[PDB]
Amino acid sequence: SLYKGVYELQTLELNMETLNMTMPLSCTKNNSHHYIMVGNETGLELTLTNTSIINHKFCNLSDAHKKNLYDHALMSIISTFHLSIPNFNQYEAMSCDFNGGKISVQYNLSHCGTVANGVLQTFMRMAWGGSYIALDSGCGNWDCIMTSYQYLIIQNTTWEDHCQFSRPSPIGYLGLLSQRTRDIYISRRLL
Amino acid sequence: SLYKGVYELQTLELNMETLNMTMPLSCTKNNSHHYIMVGNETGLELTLTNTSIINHKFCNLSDAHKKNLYDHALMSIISTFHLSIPNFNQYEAMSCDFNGGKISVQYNLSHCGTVANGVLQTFMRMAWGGSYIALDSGCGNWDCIMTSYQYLIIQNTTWEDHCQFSRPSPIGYLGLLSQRTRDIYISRRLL
Amino acid sequence: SLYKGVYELQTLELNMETLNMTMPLSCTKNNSHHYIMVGNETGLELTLTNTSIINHKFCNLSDAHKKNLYDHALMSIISTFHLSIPNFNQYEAMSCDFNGGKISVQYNLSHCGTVANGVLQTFMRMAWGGSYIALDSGCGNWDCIMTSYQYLIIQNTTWEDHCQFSRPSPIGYLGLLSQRTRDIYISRRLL
Amino acid sequence: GTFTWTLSDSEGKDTPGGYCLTRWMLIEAELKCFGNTAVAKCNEKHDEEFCDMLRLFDFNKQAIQRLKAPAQMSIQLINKAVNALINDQLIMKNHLRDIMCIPYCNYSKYWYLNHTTTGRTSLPKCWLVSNGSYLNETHFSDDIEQQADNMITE
Amino acid sequence: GTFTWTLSDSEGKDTPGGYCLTRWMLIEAELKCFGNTAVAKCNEKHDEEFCDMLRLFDFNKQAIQRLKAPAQMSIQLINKAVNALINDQLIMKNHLRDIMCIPYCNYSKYWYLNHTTTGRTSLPKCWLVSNGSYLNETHFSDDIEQQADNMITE
Amino acid sequence: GTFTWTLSDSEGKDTPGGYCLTRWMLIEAELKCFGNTAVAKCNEKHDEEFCDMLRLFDFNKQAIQRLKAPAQMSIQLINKAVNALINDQLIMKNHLRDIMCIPYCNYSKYWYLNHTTTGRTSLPKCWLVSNGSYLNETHFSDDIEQQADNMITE
Ligand SMILES: *[C@@H]1O[C@H](CO)[C@@H](O[C@@H]2O[C@H](CO)[C@@H](O[C@@H]3O[C@H](CO[C@H]4O[C@H](CO)[C@@H](O)[C@H](O)[C@@H]4O)[C@@H](O)[C@H](O[C@H]4O[C@H](CO)[C@@H](O)[C@H](O)[C@@H]4O[C@H]4O[C@H](CO)[C@@H](O)[C@H](O)[C@@H]4O)[C@@H]3O)[C@H](O)[C@H]2NC(C)=O)[C@H](O)[C@H]1NC(C)=O
Ligand SMILES: *[C@@H]1O[C@H](CO)[C@@H](O[C@@H]2O[C@H](CO)[C@@H](O[C@@H]3O[C@H](CO)[C@@H](O)[C@H](O[C@H]4O[C@H](CO)[C@@H](O)[C@H](O)[C@@H]4O[C@H]4O[C@H](CO)[C@@H](O)[C@H](O)[C@@H]4O)[C@@H]3O)[C@H](O)[C@H]2NC(C)=O)[C@H](O)[C@H]1NC(C)=O
Ligand SMILES: *[C@@H]1O[C@H](CO)[C@@H](O[C@@H]2O[C@H](CO)[C@@H](O[C@@H]3O[C@H](CO)[C@@H](O)[C@H](O[C@H]4O[C@H](CO)[C@@H](O)[C@H](O)[C@@H]4O)[C@@H]3O)[C@H](O)[C@H]2NC(C)=O)[C@H](O)[C@H]1NC(C)=O
Ligand SMILES: *[C@@H]1O[C@H](CO[C@@H]2O[C@@H](C)[C@@H](O)[C@@H](O)[C@@H]2O)[C@@H](O[C@@H]2O[C@H](CO)[C@@H](O[C@@H]3O[C@H](CO)[C@@H](O)[C@H](O)[C@@H]3O)[C@H](O)[C@H]2NC(C)=O)[C@H](O)[C@H]1NC(C)=O
Ligand SMILES: *[C@@H]1O[C@H](CO)[C@@H](O[C@@H]2O[C@H](CO)[C@@H](O[C@@H]3O[C@H](CO)[C@@H](O)[C@H](O)[C@@H]3O)[C@H](O)[C@H]2NC(C)=O)[C@H](O)[C@H]1NC(C)=O
Ligand SMILES: *[C@@H]1O[C@H](CO)[C@@H](O[C@@H]2O[C@H](CO)[C@@H](O[C@@H]3O[C@H](CO)[C@@H](O)[C@H](O)[C@@H]3O)[C@H](O)[C@H]2NC(C)=O)[C@H](O)[C@H]1NC(C)=O
Ligand SMILES: *[C@@H]1O[C@H](CO)[C@@H](O[C@@H]2O[C@H](CO)[C@@H](O[C@@H]3O[C@H](CO)[C@@H](O)[C@H](O)[C@@H]3O)[C@H](O)[C@H]2NC(C)=O)[C@H](O)[C@H]1NC(C)=O
Ligand SMILES: *[C@@H]1O[C@H](CO)[C@@H](O[C@@H]2O[C@H](CO)[C@@H](O)[C@H](O)[C@H]2NC(C)=O)[C@H](O)[C@H]1NC(C)=O
Ligand SMILES: *[C@@H]1O[C@H](CO)[C@@H](O[C@@H]2O[C@H](CO)[C@@H](O)[C@H](O)[C@H]2NC(C)=O)[C@H](O)[C@H]1NC(C)=O
Ligand SMILES: *[C@@H]1O[C@H](CO)[C@@H](O[C@@H]2O[C@H](CO)[C@@H](O)[C@H](O)[C@H]2NC(C)=O)[C@H](O)[C@H]1NC(C)=O
Ligand SMILES: *[C@@H]1O[C@H](CO)[C@@H](O[C@@H]2O[C@H](CO)[C@@H](O)[C@H](O)[C@H]2NC(C)=O)[C@H](O)[C@H]1NC(C)=O
Ligand SMILES: *[C@@H]1O[C@H](CO)[C@@H](O[C@@H]2O[C@H](CO)[C@@H](O)[C@H](O)[C@H]2NC(C)=O)[C@H](O)[C@H]1NC(C)=O
Ligand SMILES: *[C@@H]1O[C@H](CO)[C@@H](O[C@@H]2O[C@H](CO)[C@@H](O)[C@H](O)[C@H]2NC(C)=O)[C@H](O)[C@H]1NC(C)=O
Ligand SMILES: *[C@@H]1O[C@H](CO)[C@@H](O[C@@H]2O[C@H](CO)[C@@H](O)[C@H](O)[C@H]2NC(C)=O)[C@H](O)[C@H]1NC(C)=O
Ligand SMILES: *[C@@H]1O[C@H](CO)[C@@H](O[C@@H]2O[C@H](CO)[C@@H](O)[C@H](O)[C@H]2NC(C)=O)[C@H](O)[C@H]1NC(C)=O
Ligand SMILES: *[C@@H]1O[C@H](CO)[C@@H](O[C@@H]2O[C@H](CO)[C@@H](O)[C@H](O)[C@H]2NC(C)=O)[C@H](O)[C@H]1NC(C)=O
Ligand SMILES: *[C@@H]1O[C@H](CO)[C@@H](O)[C@H](O)[C@H]1NC(C)=O
Ligand SMILES: *[C@@H]1O[C@H](CO)[C@@H](O)[C@H](O)[C@H]1NC(C)=O
Repeated sequence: SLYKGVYELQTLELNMETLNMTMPLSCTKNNSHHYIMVGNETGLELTLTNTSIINHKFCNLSDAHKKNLYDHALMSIISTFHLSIPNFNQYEAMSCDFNGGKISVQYNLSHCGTVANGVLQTFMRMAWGGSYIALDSGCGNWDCIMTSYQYLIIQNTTWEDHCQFSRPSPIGYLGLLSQRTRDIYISRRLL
Repeated sequence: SLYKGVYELQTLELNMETLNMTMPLSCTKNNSHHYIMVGNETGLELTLTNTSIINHKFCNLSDAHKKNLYDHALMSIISTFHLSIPNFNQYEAMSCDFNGGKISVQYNLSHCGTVANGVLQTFMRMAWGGSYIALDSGCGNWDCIMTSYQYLIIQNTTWEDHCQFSRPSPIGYLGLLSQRTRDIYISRRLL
Repeated sequence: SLYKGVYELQTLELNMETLNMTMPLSCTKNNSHHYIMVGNETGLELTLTNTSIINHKFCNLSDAHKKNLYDHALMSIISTFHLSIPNFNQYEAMSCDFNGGKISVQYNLSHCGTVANGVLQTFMRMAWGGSYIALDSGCGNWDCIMTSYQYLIIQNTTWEDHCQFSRPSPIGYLGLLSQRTRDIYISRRLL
Repeated sequence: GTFTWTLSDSEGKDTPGGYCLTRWMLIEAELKCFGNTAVAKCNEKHDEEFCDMLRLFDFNKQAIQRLKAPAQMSIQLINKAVNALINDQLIMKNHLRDIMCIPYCNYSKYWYLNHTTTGRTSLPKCWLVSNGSYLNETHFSDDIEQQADNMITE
Repeated sequence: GTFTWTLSDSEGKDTPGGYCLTRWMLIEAELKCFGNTAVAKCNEKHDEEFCDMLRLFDFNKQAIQRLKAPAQMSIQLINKAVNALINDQLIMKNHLRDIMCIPYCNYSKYWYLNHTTTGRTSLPKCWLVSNGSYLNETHFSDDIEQQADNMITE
Repeated sequence: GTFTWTLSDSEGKDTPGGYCLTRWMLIEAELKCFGNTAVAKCNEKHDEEFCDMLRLFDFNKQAIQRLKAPAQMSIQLINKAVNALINDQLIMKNHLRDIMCIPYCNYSKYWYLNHTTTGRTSLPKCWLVSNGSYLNETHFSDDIEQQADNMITE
């Protein structure tokens, strides 16, 4: 339009794909598949499914750290994810498998105020654009956010065009960087 | 009071009780008893006392997390309190008892730069309004605080009007949210 | 040097020795020896060297905390240093010996994405005043920050007129306070 | 970071701005409305306790209005949002002033000037305390005078 | 703390200031430049998503130009300087508005006024979104009118 | 989120504001006083290293003056107060400028324009370094011209 006779309304749309070489870019393909791309070769696929891939309660983080073999950026993202979960107290909910250097994590999401809510809050914040469709309501419900899916599976993946619902954006990860270790519980006298 | 002929000095006082449904509100009953009300139903009672109630040196936070009977808001407040203690290095000072979802923490507090000083330093910030009376010196000392009382006991309690000396205020709790994990010592090489 | 006729350019320079009573002060003697002076009596000696002092792979932090024979200021600085290391995942790389209350930490620095990188970045931000001379390249290289020395040794020491090369400054330590626990991996499901 | 929460008001008022503390947000139990000019300072000022409390009260109102209440009371929302609502280092300043024996603000009491005829008011500034006693007005009368000059400047 | 990273795009222009988004920084658009008068507001204002995005893009440019790349990508640098570049509590505000069913900025689309003859433009403000649907221009037409009045005032 | 510490050095002066750095606070220099108009900028500016150092020095003075020192020195006080005294992200800016081989401030040396007759001074800006070499005065002469224009405007 034309406001005050001389001023025309004009618009931008930032291409945040160009931030890929410095930043993680998070975005959504469909309601059950979301991605965090780190560069043009690596990323994490977050997936809400009823199909579990880990049938054990182990999560051998110390052995993985001792062996290395993993991408440090992806492990940093996983650490930011886990430390941003509010009120995590059921360790058996989270299992994982870092054998061979890969990254595979599984949060067991099986009426609110529970660990599934804490996992889902950090999930939707991590992928801010396009996570509302994954939720049952998508709005108006925070303390009892919930999805019908039973497992959140985070797996390392290679780069491909995945943002068919939302554009790539670092805003969710950059927001959650301040959330790390902010709403965790003490498990020891000496942390 | 009329200033410059036309401007009248007026005052207002904020009723912070209305903030109870969104955040904790802390207030003082007397020298020993302080309270952190959560909602209109729950809260913590912080008593400076000569008498112990736990009498052992176990704090099974992990089993309490497994059972998951406690109140999550109260446990988060306990975590915020403990992680705000600077230079805590004596696990024997803190004893706990979380039977059946109970919360019952005890700090042993038995001349500068000791665990009693750090615990009291965080205690004057958890309940900021009106906790100065608990100390022998209201002000001028920060690194060498003492109390004649020998134990700080934090226990879950029901709601009741305890705000006899100071009004409800979230300012202490909201202030200490940034204090968390800021003066804690390392206990592991991989935290 | 007059500007616009009547405005004379003049110069100021701050003396940050006087801040010693309230905060640490970091500064450099030569390319290998760097210092963090807390007061006028105690401080830390950060030495890049090829001579190892600790032959074992222990850092008995818990025993040191229980005995409580150390300077709380110096152990606080050590905790700030270690928690600021980005992506520390080799517990064997760091050894300590706190027997008798002393402090003697040894980081084994023996490319991008390594323990030496994280230790050296935190070393630079801790000794930001004049530590740039400790590298092969002064600037233009951050991820692959490599120094020819094999060990970084942090030992408690007394006060002397140490830093010839750079002036005392709290800016490095004060900068690293916000970096604590900011980029650190998770070693266990409950922190 | 820095505070960013914007105060949602101005429905039914004569100007598009300002903020009104209702009968529930005040010990005196009387409505108090502040105009656009005073409340607009809260967008920029970093050392006003009243603005931080005003943002907290507005966020409490919006949170009870727009978010579903859980069955059990939870405080995750304020735990994440506090840095967006308030300057915690202002609380740190007030705590520091307290430990050093300097008069400080405990966020209870505030004072403002009010023009007798027009009803225009300044942004409320906090009434400081020292060891459980509110400062007498004479302890900061010149500050009040300075505020009057600002009201005469606008 | 507060954002501090400064935008350096002064060379080869008629005024030492402003900033230019290249065709790579924009979706389906060419080089578009903003003057010193608009970009200088970014040094002071704490609630502009576009200024945060400008700092992010400028830091990306300077980081690729002035730092040796690693063999494999690492995100240590952004984890180290995000608070220097942006206001994370602005992101917190937008998330709070998202969960409250208020329109919010997803940092994608922005709008500005542009004088037809002189070419002077305002600072781009964010086009708010709600449940995947961008707000029409009619939803915030009074904001556009106020921006035009501000442009005529200066 | 933002610094809040206020400088109180008003006693025994010709104006209620300003701040004076004593001989012990400076290296081989006598006592230097800065007026209200220059020091008052520190309340608003977020990218001024000298203002951060003024807050640090004032806090050091007040701490050693009002708080009883321990027998063995503590560090908890600065570890709390630093976010209220300084912008740590300004330090982060300077460190970022250091690693990318841009000139940066190491918080040591500062420059200001002093009016010869009246004695009015600018807010000191930091003298940047690069690899240990201070920039010559010619490297930022246009900044000095801009500052001179700024105080001619005042
Ligand atoms: C920010 O950036 C600037 C520029 O990069 C940087 O400035 C440099 O600061 C350092 C540290 O102060 C300066 O180093 C000092 O330089 C003087 C002069 O050196 C020349 O002249 C002496 C004459 O004796 C020669 O010996 C020397 O070789 C040079 O030719 C030295 O005198 C200083 O040494 C004394 O002080 C040191 C620290 O106190 C002592 O460790 C040293 O032993 C010396 O002390 C002796 O003399 C004292 C005299 O007062 C006496 O009191 C002592 O008891 C003892 O006898 C020191 O080397 C360097 O020159 C500065 N460079 C510039 C360009 O200004 C800042 O360091 C940096 N700041 C921060 C915070 O990062
Ligand atoms: C900031 O600083 C100021 C100044 O130092 C503090 O102001 C003081 O605050 C205290 C606490 O509110 C106040 O003491 C009250 O005085 C009242 C009059 O004597 C008392 O009635 C009141 O006790 C009653 O209220 C309590 C809380 O409701 C109850 O626990 C108690 O049982 C009493 O109950 C009576 O009153 C309630 C209503 O309040 C009623 O429902 C009951 O039925 C019953 O009638 C307190 O003793 C001081 O008078 C204040 N002093 C000044 C100068 O203002 C302020 O608290 C500080 N604020 C913070 C947040 O730190
Ligand atoms: C912020 O909000 C807006 C509105 O809610 C949102 O805009 C949407 O972005 C998505 C993601 O790009 C758009 O989806 C595209 O739609 C076109 C339709 O023609 C498709 O062709 C696109 O698919 C192609 O490109 C994809 C990505 O490269 C490929 O994966 C795909 O296979 C195709 O090649 C894509 O689906 C959507 O149309 C817009 N909607 C609007 C109203 O603009 C934006 O995502 C949000 N931004 C952020 C950063 O959150
Ligand atoms: C917290 O409490 C648990 C046990 O919980 C207690 O007993 C349960 C049956 C329930 O009734 C609970 O309500 C009750 O509190 C402690 O678990 C113990 O952990 C230790 C190791 O820290 C175990 O010792 C090990 O045992 C294995 C073999 O099982 C050996 O191979 C190891 O070498 C080592 O000896 C101990 O067996 C285990 N006990 C139980 C009952 O599980 C837990 O230590 C305790 N934590 C704290 C902080 O107090
Ligand atoms: C990740 O980000 C980088 C940008 O940081 C993207 O690479 C950039 O791609 C653009 C083209 O889309 C390059 O611009 C043009 O390059 C051509 C030559 O190929 C040149 O003739 C044009 O004048 C213009 O410069 C840009 O230079 C390039 N930059 C870098 C740093 O590589 C990359 O495409 C992005 N990858 C992903 C997976 O998103
Ligand atoms: C959301 O998007 C993802 C990815 O586009 C969808 O998952 C994909 O589903 C298809 C069809 O089931 C899979 O194709 C199949 O792959 C197997 C193994 O390669 C092959 O043997 C089959 O013949 C077929 O090609 C595809 O691999 C799979 N990809 C991923 C990433 O899982 C998902 O179904 C979509 N969900 C929704 C809700 O739309
Ligand atoms: C993720 O969590 C869910 C919920 O805890 C797990 O499913 C649960 O698995 C247990 C153990 O098998 C089930 O209890 C079982 O009940 C049957 C009788 O119904 C009994 O025969 C078994 O011996 C056992 O007691 C529980 O009912 C079941 N609940 C649900 C919702 O499925 C699931 O196994 C977990 N997944 C992973 C990967 O850890
Ligand atoms: C997830 O990461 C793993 C480990 O890096 C990838 O598997 C590796 O792929 C490379 C490709 O050159 C092989 O050389 C390695 O031997 C593989 N490792 C193992 C343990 O099999 C895996 O491809 C990644 N996942 C996806 C979906 O891309
Ligand atoms: C907690 O705060 C709530 C919300 O402000 C208070 O509930 C209000 O109480 C007044 C007085 O009884 C009622 O008129 C309002 O309608 C209530 N508002 C709502 C939204 O329910 C409540 O009184 C406070 N509780 C306590 C124990 O102080
Ligand atoms: C502060 O008030 C509490 C609550 O009234 C006092 O604790 C009570 O003390 C009486 C003394 O006869 C006991 O009978 C009650 O059982 C106590 N109640 C609780 C809940 O512990 C306490 O003594 C007061 N403290 C001071 C210093 O006056
Ligand atoms: C709190 O700590 C004090 C100090 O350690 C304990 O008192 C000590 O108890 C031991 C064991 O009985 C005695 O040998 C010491 O002589 C006591 N010391 C002092 C100074 O009295 C006290 O028992 C602890 N309280 C609890 C409940 O564990
Ligand atoms: C019980 O609490 C009292 C205060 O009510 C403690 O205070 C001591 O009081 C005696 C009186 O003779 C003084 O000599 C001590 O110096 C006081 N102690 C302190 C630490 O200041 C008293 O210690 C407690 N009694 C016990 C644990 O038996
Ligand atoms: C502290 O919490 C415990 C556990 O929730 C409370 O005890 C419970 O009280 C409820 C009623 O409020 C009963 O239905 C439960 O059966 C109790 N649980 C157990 C395990 O006994 C306890 O009352 C709280 N303490 C105080 C002082 O209020
Ligand atoms: C640490 O800082 C203190 C406080 O500024 C310095 O003490 C000053 O020392 C000078 C030189 O001797 C005296 O003129 C001042 O009066 C002292 N001030 C005070 C408050 O005591 C001290 O010099 C500094 N320490 C070191 C080792 O430089
Ligand atoms: C520091 O790390 C280096 C590198 O791993 C260690 O040196 C190795 O020592 C083992 C001992 O079995 C030798 O087999 C390797 O060949 C050595 N490698 C190199 C590159 O020299 C060294 O022992 C470690 N130092 C300490 C004090 O723990
Ligand atoms: C590092 O600290 C240790 C421990 O404080 C110092 O050694 C102590 O020195 C004091 C001097 O008064 C003696 O009383 C202690 O007995 C010593 N302890 C031990 C375990 O030897 C040591 O001197 C400090 N190091 C340096 C280089 O100053
Ligand atoms: C505070 O006031 C009380 C009287 O209510 C007095 O006994 C006490 O000494 C005062 N403390 C200080 C710090 O002045
Ligand atoms: C800094 O100066 C030294 C000589 O004093 C030089 O060797 C070094 O190369 C310079 N810095 C860089 C990064 O080139």
